[PDB]
Amino acid sequence: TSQVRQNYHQDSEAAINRQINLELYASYVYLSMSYYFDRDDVALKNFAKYFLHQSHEEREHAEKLMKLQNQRGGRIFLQDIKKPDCDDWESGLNAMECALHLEKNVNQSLLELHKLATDKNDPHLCDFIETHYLNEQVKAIKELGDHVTNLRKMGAPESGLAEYLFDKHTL
Amino acid sequence: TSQVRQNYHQDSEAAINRQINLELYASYVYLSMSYYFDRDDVALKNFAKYFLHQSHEEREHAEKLMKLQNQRGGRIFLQDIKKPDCDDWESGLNAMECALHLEKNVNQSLLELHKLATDKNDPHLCDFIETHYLNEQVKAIKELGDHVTNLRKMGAPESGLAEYLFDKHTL
Amino acid sequence: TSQVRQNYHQDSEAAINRQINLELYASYVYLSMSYYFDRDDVALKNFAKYFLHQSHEEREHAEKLMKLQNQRGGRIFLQDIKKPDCDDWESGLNAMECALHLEKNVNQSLLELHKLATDKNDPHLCDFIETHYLNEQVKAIKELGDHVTNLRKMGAPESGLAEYLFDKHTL
Amino acid sequence: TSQVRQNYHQDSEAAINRQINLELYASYVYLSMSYYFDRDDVALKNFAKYFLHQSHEEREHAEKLMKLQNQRGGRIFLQDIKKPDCDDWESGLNAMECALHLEKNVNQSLLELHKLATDKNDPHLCDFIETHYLNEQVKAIKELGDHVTNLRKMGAPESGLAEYLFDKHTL
Amino acid sequence: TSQVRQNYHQDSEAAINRQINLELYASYVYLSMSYYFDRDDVALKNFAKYFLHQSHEEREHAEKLMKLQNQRGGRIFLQDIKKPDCDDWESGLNAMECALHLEKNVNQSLLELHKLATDKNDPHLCDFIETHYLNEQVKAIKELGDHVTNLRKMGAPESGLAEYLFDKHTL
Amino acid sequence: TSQVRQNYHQDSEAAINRQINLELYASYVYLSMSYYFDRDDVALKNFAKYFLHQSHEEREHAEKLMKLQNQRGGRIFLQDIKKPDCDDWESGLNAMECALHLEKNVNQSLLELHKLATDKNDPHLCDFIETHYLNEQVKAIKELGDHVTNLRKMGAPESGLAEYLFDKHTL
Ligand SMILES: [Fe+2]
Ligand SMILES: [Fe+2]
Repeated sequence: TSQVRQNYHQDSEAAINRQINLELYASYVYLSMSYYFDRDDVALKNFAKYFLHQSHEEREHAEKLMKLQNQRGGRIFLQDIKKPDCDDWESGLNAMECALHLEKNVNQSLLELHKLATDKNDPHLCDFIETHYLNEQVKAIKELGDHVTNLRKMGAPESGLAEYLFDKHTL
Repeated sequence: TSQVRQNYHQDSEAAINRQINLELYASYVYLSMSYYFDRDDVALKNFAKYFLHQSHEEREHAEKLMKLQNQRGGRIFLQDIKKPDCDDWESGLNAMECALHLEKNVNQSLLELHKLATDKNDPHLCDFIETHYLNEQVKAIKELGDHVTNLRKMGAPESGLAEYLFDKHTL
Repeated sequence: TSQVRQNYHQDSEAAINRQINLELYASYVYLSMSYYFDRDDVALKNFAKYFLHQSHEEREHAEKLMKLQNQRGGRIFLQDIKKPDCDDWESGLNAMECALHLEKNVNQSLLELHKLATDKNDPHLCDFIETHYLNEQVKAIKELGDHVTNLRKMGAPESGLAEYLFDKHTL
Repeated sequence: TSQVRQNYHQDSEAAINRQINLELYASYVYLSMSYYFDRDDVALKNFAKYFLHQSHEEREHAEKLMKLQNQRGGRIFLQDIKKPDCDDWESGLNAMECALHLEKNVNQSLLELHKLATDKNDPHLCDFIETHYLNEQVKAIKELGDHVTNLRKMGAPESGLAEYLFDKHTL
Repeated sequence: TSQVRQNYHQDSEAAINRQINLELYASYVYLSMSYYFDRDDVALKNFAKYFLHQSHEEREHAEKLMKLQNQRGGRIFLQDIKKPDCDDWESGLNAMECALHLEKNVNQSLLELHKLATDKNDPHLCDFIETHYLNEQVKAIKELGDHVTNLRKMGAPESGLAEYLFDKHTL
Repeated sequence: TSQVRQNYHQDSEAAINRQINLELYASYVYLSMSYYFDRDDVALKNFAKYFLHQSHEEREHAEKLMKLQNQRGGRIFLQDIKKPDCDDWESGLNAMECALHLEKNVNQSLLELHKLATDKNDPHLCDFIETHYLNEQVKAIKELGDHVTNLRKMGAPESGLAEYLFDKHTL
C-alpha cells in the first residue's frame, strides 16, 4: 504494498483482525440477554433496555477498529460469529454475574494487544489503545460490581420483591 | 332491498349483530370491576382508574361495529345485556386473571367472524377485521400476562405490601 | 357493618339501586334512537349527533349515583339492562315525542326518591337530590316541548322540507 | 424479461391495463356533468364544483395504477377513451342517480380483479387492492345514497325551491 | 404451555426462527461491502455511506421479528452467523448487481412464509407479513434496478469518470 | 335561442368544438411520454417530471375553452379521444423532437381559428385568441428548439453520459 503504509507489522495486522471478531461476538451475547427479559413469564422492562444499550455500544467499538485497519494500510478479513453459550439466563443476578465475567475477558485481551504493540515500537498504536479502550473497561467493571453487590444485599435471587424494586429504582 | 347494498350476505349480517352484543357485555363487566375497588374496605385507586379506562374503550368498539352495519346496507337489532357473573372480586390478582380469561374469549369469537368472511368471498369485511380488531387483542393479552406474572412474583395475594407497591409503581 | 356508615337506612339503599338501573336503561334507548337516523334512507346527521350527546349524559348520571352509594356505606347490586321497546322510530317528530315521554317518567321516579328521603330524616340525601337532579329535569322537559311545538307548526310530519330545514337551522 | 420481475402473471398484467382505461373513462364522464351545470339556463354553481372535484380524483386513481404497473415489471398499453353516453343530464336528481349507477360498476370490476389476484397466489397485489381501492368505494356509494334520499324527500325534481335550497345548504 | 398462546402452530414458530437468521446474515454482508469502499485504493465515500445505511436497516428488521416471536408465545433460538462469500467486491457496478441478487432471495423466502401462514389459518401472521415486509421489498428491488441501468449506460465499469460522476450526482 | 347570445356565428361554434378535442388529445400524448421515462430500463426522473407538467397544462387550456363556449351562448359536444401514435419513444432527443412537431401543429390550427374570427366580424373572439393563446405557443416552440440544439451538440443519442448530464443540470 500500500502507498500509505509505514511502520506497521504483520503481527499487529493479525491481532487487530482477532479483536474485531471478539467485539462482534460480545454484541451478539448482549442481544440474546436483552430479549430474554422481554418474555411474558419474566417481564422486567428496564433490564431489557439496559442490555439493549450495551449491545448497541459493542458494535461501535468494532466499527472503530475497522476504520483504524483501513487508516494504517492493512486489509480486513472476517470470520464466522458463533452463537452464545446460554439460551436461558435464569435470573437477574445471574445475568449480571455473566456480564462481569465477559467484560474481564475483553480487558485481558486488550492488555496483550498493548504488550505486542510495545514489543514492536509502534507508538501510534499504543496511543490508540490507551486513549480509546482502557479507561472505558475499568469503568464498566466497577459499575457491574456495584450492581451485583446491591442485588446480593437486598436478598436476591430468592425474593421477587428485591428484583422488582431494583428494576424500578436503579434502572 | 337497500339501494347501497352489494355483495353482502345474510349470515354476515347476523354475525355482526352478535358481536355488537358481546362488546356491550364486556363493557358492563369492566364497569362492575371498577367500582369494586372504590369501596372503603378495599381502597385502591389506580386499579379503579385502570378498569374504568377499559370500560370506556369497549363501548367505542361497539359503536364502530354499528357504523359498519349501516355502511354496508344491513339493519341493527339489539338484545338484552345480561348482568356480570361475579359481584365481589376478592383480590387484585383475581381480577387480572378474570380479565385475561375474558379477552381470550373475545379473540376466539373474532377468529370465527374472519373464517366466515373468508368462506363467503367478502374482502372488504376481511380487511376491516384484520385492520381494526386483531392486533389490538394480542397486545391486550400480552399486557395482562405481564401484570399477572409480576403480581405472582412479588408475593400476592397473601401480602398487602405487594399490592400496595404495585398500585403505586406500575399503575 | 361498615366503619363509615351513619344514619343510612336499608330502604334508601334499595331505592338507589333501582335508580341506577333506570339511568342505564335510558342511556341504551338514546343510543338506539341515534343510529336509526344514520341509515341511508333516513339520513339526518344533526338528529343523530343530538341523540348521541344525550346518550353520553345519562351514563354520567348513573356513575355519580354509584359514587354516592360507596360514600355512604352501602353495597351496589346490578341487574339486567332490558332492550328498548321500539326498533324503528318512524319520523323526527315521533322521536321527540317519545323522548319527552321518557324524561317525564324519570322525573316522577326522582320525586318519590325525595319523599322517601324526607320520611326517614336524611338531610344529606335530600340535599344531594335537590342539588344535582331536580333542576336539570325541568330544563330538559322545557327544551323538548319547544322542539315539538316548532316542528308541529312548520308542518311536519307530512312535509320533508320542514324536517330538512329544522335539521339545518336549529340543530 | 425484465430484471425486476418476480411472481407476476400475464393475466394480471392484462387486467391492470383494462382498469386503467376504465378510470380514465369515468373521469371524462364527470367532466361532462360538471360543465352541464354551468349553462345560463341551468345555473347551479355548487353542483358544478362538486362534479369537477370528482373528475380530478379519478385521474389520480389512474396514475397510481400506472405506477404499480411499472413497479412490478409489466408494460403499459393505452386504448381509445370513448365519449359519454349522455349529452344533457336533465336535472340535479338525475345526475346523482347516474353517478351512483357508475360507482357501483367500478366496484364490481375491482372485486373481480381481487378474485383473479387470489387465484394466482399474488399477495402483494391483493394487499394493494385492499388498502387503496376498496374502502373508498363503499364510502362514495354511501354518500351518493344519502344525497339521493334527501333530494327525493324535499320534493325534487318538480320543485325548483328544493334544488336551490339543497345547492345552498348541503353543497 | 405459555399463558398467552392461542392459535399458533409449531411450524410457524420454526419458520420465524429461520427468517431471523437470514436477516442477521444480510446485515453482515452489507457491513462487509461498506468498508471495502473505504480503502485508499478504491476511495468512494458515498458508496460507503449508502451501504452502511442498508446494514443498519437489516438489523431493525431482525429485532422486529424477535418482538413478534415473544408476543405470540413462542421461544427464540439463535444459530451461528456465517461469513460473507466475497472478500473483494471488484467495482461499483459489481456490488450493485450482488445487492440486487441478495434482495431477490430474501423476497422469495418471505413469499413461502406467507403461503405457510395461509395453509394454517393464521390471519394475524398473514396481516403482519403483508403490512410490514412486502411493499418494502418491491421498492428496494426497483431502486437497485434503476441504479444498475444508469451505471451501465454511463459506460462503467471500464471508465473511472463514470463512477466518479455517479458518486457525486446521485448518491 | 339562448337569452345571452349576441353576434355569435354557427361556424365559430363548430370550430371551438374542434379545438377542445385537439387540446385533450395533446394532454393524453404527454401523459404517455411521461410514464415511458419511468421504466426501470430507461430510468430518467427529470424527463418524467417535465412531461407530467406539460400534461397538466394542456387540460387547463381545454377547460378554459369550454368556459368561453358557455359564456357566449353555444353548446358543447364531445367526441372520442384517440390513442397516441407511438408506444415506445426510443430516446430523449427523439421525444423532444416529437414534442416540437406537436406544438407546431397546434399553432397552425389556432392561426386558422383567428382568420375565421376575422372573416366574421367578431372582435371579442379575436381578442380572446390573441390574449390567451398566441404568445404562449411561440415561447414553447423557442424552448423546445433550445433543448434539441443542446442535446445534439453534447453528443446524443449515441452517448449515455450526455443524457445523464442533461437530466442533472438543465432539468
Ligand atoms: Fe418504594
Ligand atoms: Fe458535472
